[PDB]
Amino acid sequence: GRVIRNQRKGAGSIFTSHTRLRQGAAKLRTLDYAERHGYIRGIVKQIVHDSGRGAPLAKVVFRDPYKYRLREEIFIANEGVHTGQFIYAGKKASLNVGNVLPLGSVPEGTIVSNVEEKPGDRGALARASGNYVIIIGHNPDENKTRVRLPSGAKKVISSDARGVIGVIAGGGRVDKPLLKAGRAFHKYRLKRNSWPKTRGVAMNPVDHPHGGGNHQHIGKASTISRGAVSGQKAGLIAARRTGLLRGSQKT
Amino acid sequence: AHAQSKREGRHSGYGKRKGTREARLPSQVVWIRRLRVLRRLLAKYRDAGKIDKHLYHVLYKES
Amino acid sequence: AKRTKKVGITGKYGVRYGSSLRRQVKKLEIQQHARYDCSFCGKKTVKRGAAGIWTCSCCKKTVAGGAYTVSTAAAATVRSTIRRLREMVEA
Amino acid sequence: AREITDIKQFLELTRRADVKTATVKINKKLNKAGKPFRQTKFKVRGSSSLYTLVINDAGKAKKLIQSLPPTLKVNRL
Amino acid sequence: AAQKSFRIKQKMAKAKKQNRPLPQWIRLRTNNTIRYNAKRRNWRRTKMNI
Amino acid sequence: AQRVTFRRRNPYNTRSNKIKVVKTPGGILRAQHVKKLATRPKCGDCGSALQGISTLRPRQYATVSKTHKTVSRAYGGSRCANCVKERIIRAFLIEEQKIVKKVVKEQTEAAK
RNA sequence: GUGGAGGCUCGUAGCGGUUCUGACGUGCAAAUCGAUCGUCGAAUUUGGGUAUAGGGGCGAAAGACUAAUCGAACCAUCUAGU
RNA sequence: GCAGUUGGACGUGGGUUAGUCGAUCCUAAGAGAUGGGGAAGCUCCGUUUCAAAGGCCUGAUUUUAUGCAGGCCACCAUCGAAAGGGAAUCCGGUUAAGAUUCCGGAACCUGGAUAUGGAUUCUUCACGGUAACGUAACUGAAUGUGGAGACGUCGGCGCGAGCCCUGGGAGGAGUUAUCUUUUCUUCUUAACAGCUUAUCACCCCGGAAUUGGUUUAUCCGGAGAUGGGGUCUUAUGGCUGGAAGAGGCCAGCACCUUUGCUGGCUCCGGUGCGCUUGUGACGGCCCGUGAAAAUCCACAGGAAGGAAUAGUUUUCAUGCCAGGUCGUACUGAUAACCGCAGCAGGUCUCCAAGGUGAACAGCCUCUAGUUGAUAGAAUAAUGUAGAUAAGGGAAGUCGGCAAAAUAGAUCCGUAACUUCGGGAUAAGGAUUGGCUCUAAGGGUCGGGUACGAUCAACUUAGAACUGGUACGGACAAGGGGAAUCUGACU
Ligand SMILES: [Mg+2]
Ligand SMILES: [Mg+2]
Ligand SMILES: [Mg+2]
Ligand SMILES: [Mg+2]
Ligand SMILES: [Mg+2]
Ligand SMILES: [Mg+2]
Ligand SMILES: [Mg+2]
Ligand SMILES: [Mg+2]
Ligand SMILES: [Mg+2]
Ligand SMILES: [Mg+2]
Ligand SMILES: [Mg+2]
Ligand SMILES: [Mg+2]
Ligand SMILES: [Mg+2]
Ligand SMILES: [Mg+2]
Ligand SMILES: [Mg+2]
Ligand SMILES: [Mg+2]
Ligand SMILES: [Mg+2]
Ligand SMILES: [Mg+2]
Ligand SMILES: [Mg+2]
Ligand SMILES: [Mg+2]
Ligand SMILES: [Mg+2]
Ligand SMILES: [Mg+2]
Ligand SMILES: [Mg+2]
Ligand SMILES: [Mg+2]
Ligand SMILES: [Mg+2]
Ligand SMILES: [Mg+2]
Ligand SMILES: [Mg+2]
Ligand SMILES: [Mg+2]
Ligand SMILES: [Mg+2]
Ligand SMILES: [Mg+2]
Ligand SMILES: [Mg+2]
Ligand SMILES: [Mg+2]
Ligand SMILES: [Mg+2]
Ligand SMILES: [Mg+2]
Ligand SMILES: [Mg+2]
Ligand SMILES: [Mg+2]
Ligand SMILES: [Mg+2]
Ligand SMILES: [Mg+2]
Ligand SMILES: [Mg+2]
Ligand SMILES: [Mg+2]
Ligand SMILES: [Mg+2]
Ligand SMILES: [Mg+2]
Ligand SMILES: [Mg+2]
Ligand SMILES: [Mg+2]
Ligand SMILES: [Mg+2]
Ligand SMILES: [Mg+2]
Ligand SMILES: [Mg+2]
Ligand SMILES: [Zn+2]
Ligand SMILES: [Zn+2]
Repeated sequence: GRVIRNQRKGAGSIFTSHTRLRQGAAKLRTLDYAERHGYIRGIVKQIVHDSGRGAPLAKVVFRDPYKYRLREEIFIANEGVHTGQFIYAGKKASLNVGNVLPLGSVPEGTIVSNVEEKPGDRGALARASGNYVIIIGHNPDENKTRVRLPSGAKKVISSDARGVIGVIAGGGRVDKPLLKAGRAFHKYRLKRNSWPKTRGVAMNPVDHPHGGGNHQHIGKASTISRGAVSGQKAGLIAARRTGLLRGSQKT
Repeated sequence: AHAQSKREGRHSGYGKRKGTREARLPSQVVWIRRLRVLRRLLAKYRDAGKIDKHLYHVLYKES
Repeated sequence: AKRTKKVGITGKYGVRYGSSLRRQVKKLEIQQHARYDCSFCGKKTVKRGAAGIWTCSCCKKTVAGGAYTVSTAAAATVRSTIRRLREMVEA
Repeated sequence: AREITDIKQFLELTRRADVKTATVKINKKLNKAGKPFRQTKFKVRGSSSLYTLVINDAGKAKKLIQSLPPTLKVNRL
Repeated sequence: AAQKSFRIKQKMAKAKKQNRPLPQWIRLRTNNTIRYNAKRRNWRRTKMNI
Repeated sequence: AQRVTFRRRNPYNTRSNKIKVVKTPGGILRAQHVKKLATRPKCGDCGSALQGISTLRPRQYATVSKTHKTVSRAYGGSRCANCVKERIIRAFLIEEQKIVKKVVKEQTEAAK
């Protein structure tokens, strides 16, 4: 047969991301000395829109403690953050929206975002519009913090890991219908080439496993094992259940 | 000669019109001329003192 | 005068896309095209630049907010939660 | 390319040691419907710019011509 | 093209100098078998493809 | 009703290929290319066009005098007058309050 | 009344290619001509540059397109293949 | 694909002139070395990486050339756009064929040398202004910051330029049985420089409800409105220089001839939902918020260097030198490109007159360009393309295929159904010419501390009269309705 569309995205020719109008990677500041012994102050200069991204970015300016210089940093803006706001980042910083405290030094129930899952990765969990991580508890010995992620998963991560206090801005974005193929087209014009989507069952069997037939039908089960190979995985991979979700997830 | 007769008002009836009234002269253009007239008059009068600012205001927003 | 009974700003879509979809869109379009009160200058001049960016014409301040409203209920709740926890560890 | 309105500056400028050529253009102009008069233009050629002096009085123009240097190459027209 | 490279101009000059018939004293030489110029090119009949 | 041609070899209506029709002493209409128009310099703080400064293309600022590119105030050709006022006031008042924060702590430490 | 929204609409340029199953059908043309038609401010049209190469690509999916070549291109060789 | 004295044919020659136009340079998507690592290997990855990855200012010495004396700095190749970015040029004239390239004249930029004048200093590195800010200038290294470069689309409004239209006058030509103070045409002014000129924006005074100012579009004001007075950007425009000496239109007098020579005029205005284009300030749209780098400037800082019988300054003025290499002719298409060809095909873009008219629609015309395609003689059938037909009116045909009918604008009037937005130009009806009038709709000036004069618009409505009842008179230009199946729509 022929190599199928999902196999063909890994080569990354026309499927790469369109990163022209992106302002940079939204990373936390490097964890150098001040953010693990005291705090460092920076200032929000502007909240800008990032192409390919619903959440706005904040350009925060800090000072270099070792050279006369004005290193700038690109944060994902949390809801309530404004221009001319002083951001405080570090161990001994105050529990206020926009600060970059560690997770050990916040109480339980605290709402944070852009959380390092490992100290020094400079930005992970809860980065998208409206998303946040909840702190649940602490293990001060075995210095660890349990957190609820937006998926519902519970995760144990280092107390030295950092997070921005508050909620990522842009919430409520998926509540509005697009109404238009064109609105979806402009959404995906700046992300990557993954739209429009042709149904495999509307194809020929050379092009897709679900292709073929004198009626449009999948034929075999659309539930594919995890131990299937590239070219077979087209459907519902490793589906524990299937169908309309009737009740609580029981997680 | 045709333009001189157009001036006198000829060759302008319903049978010599092929475009809409708005295509020939837009309602927005007529409105703009009219407001400009009224506002220019009101401002002339307020400056001359024939009218006070309190009457000018209600007449401005009425116009 | 009143030009539409109930579609309002969604009259630009005419008869297309469905009434249920147009109601949802109306509810949020009114919000995102509205003017909001500035917490800093006290004026009714806050408007949306893009999704999540709310700028005031006077005072030129820019706040990160919701996509179609300045403040989400969740963010107000977080503001109050964090205020309560901050006043809890010092007190 | 530059007009001058001071005659002492013009005389100093005629003696600048890069100035080799000058021109005297006579024009017929009108001040109004009553009297047409005779305008004179003294154009001195420097290296970077042409300097032009406009004299509307023929009496002053006549004295200014006499007051020119002899080493200067003058073209009447 | 009017805005052209020196290389293309050079090859064009060589072609202009080649676009000649035979000299006719070459036909009078002892043991001569050249009658005409077989490598003759015209801009209408065959393109150079350079 | 004379008609004009592009006077250079770019045939496309690009920003760099804007033409103005001009009548010449020979009586004919000719297209003359116009350079792109100059943007005014802006304050680093508020972003507003700061007055007094000449409006030129970047390389043309090297041909003009210092007076055409600055005003006679601190941060002259870089920041607005009111922004300079604001930062003067801010500096003075924040340093005074630093002194005050210092003596409050110097009081508390002598007390305890 | 103002205002001037819209993957709205009539309709040019343009993009496409419905019907005449018209002309032509050893043609003007290895796909054109004419009239009639769809659409015509956007999921529009389009130049140049760049990337993707043959069991591979690319595909709003027709097994379509990939230089008049596609249900696996073209060139040479194995090969005077059987 | 007839012809041919002609030719994009044949033969022989001539022809492409740049510091300012491009390339060259920058980066874009991306390509691609080095280091390293894979791979039997051809070679692959990767592009700042797990590298000991460099060169920049000032001098000190005066065997002397340039090391050591110092300090600084850390991007880490390179390629990638003749439409993106970008230092700098215009007029007139000239050739058989070249021109923003040649001639003449008038400018500008960069790079480098440099002297004089000017400015400044014995309060050493200037003064004025309440301020916005101003000026001919009026030190300023490392380092740092900021700006410009550098940016969507649509809508309307404002301003400008060119064009269109048009009055008077100075000239030329045309018509002139009759009429026509008439019809056509010339009356132009570059780059650059100087003075002046602006919406927005900002400053000072002052202190606003009886709320005011104000846009076509409704926003602004005790975070200081209206107002009075000022500062600024110089897009743009005006005046002057350039520059009338040029170019244009004319008259007169000269000649085998190179052929001219001599005189004049080249002026003063107006108008606008006009066309095109640029620009400004606004508004709308987005789960779309609409490049980057080279390059240039400013600021912060204050290293270092500096005057009085004499110094310092070269972002002020003037003056001197130089500006390389390549391209540059021509076609750009019913004959110069691709389609086997001088093929009705295809192939990116700029400029764009008058009339009709909503209209770069169709129709006619001016400028400019063509008048090319084998022709002549006849007018049978059958054709292709165009059309017309009495009475009937889809009986034709699988099927109203094809064609006809309708068609613009103004007024009237508009159903079912409906997601209340639509349906809808629903359906269905009336009118429309020419002429002579009427009415209404405007701008600028005027008034001690109600109006008059003047100037100019095409828009609408109406009445008489008129005609072989014709008048969207050519062109242009929807057929409609009642229902079903099916796909929501674009
Ligand atoms: Mg796609
Ligand atoms: Mg299929
Ligand atoms: Mg299969
Ligand atoms: Mg199947
Ligand atoms: Mg099928
Ligand atoms: Mg009438
Ligand atoms: Mg109109
Ligand atoms: Mg209207
Ligand atoms: Mg100034
Ligand atoms: Mg200045
Ligand atoms: Mg069309
Ligand atoms: Mg066709
Ligand atoms: Mg057929
Ligand atoms: Mg036949
Ligand atoms: Mg494109
Ligand atoms: Mg099939
Ligand atoms: Mg093919
Ligand atoms: Mg055999
Ligand atoms: Mg022949
Ligand atoms: Mg012959
Ligand atoms: Mg490589
Ligand atoms: Mg390069
Ligand atoms: Mg280029
Ligand atoms: Mg650009
Ligand atoms: Mg260019
Ligand atoms: Mg030529
Ligand atoms: Mg010359
Ligand atoms: Mg001075
Ligand atoms: Mg910038
Ligand atoms: Mg806009
Ligand atoms: Mg002039
Ligand atoms: Mg110029
Ligand atoms: Mg004011
Ligand atoms: Mg100018
Ligand atoms: Mg245009
Ligand atoms: Mg040339
Ligand atoms: Mg040429
Ligand atoms: Mg040519
Ligand atoms: Mg062409
Ligand atoms: Mg052509
Ligand atoms: Mg050919
Ligand atoms: Mg070929
Ligand atoms: Mg008209
Ligand atoms: Mg046009
Ligand atoms: Mg027309
Ligand atoms: Mg023929
Ligand atoms: Mg029958
Ligand atoms: Zn505010
Ligand atoms: Zn400012």
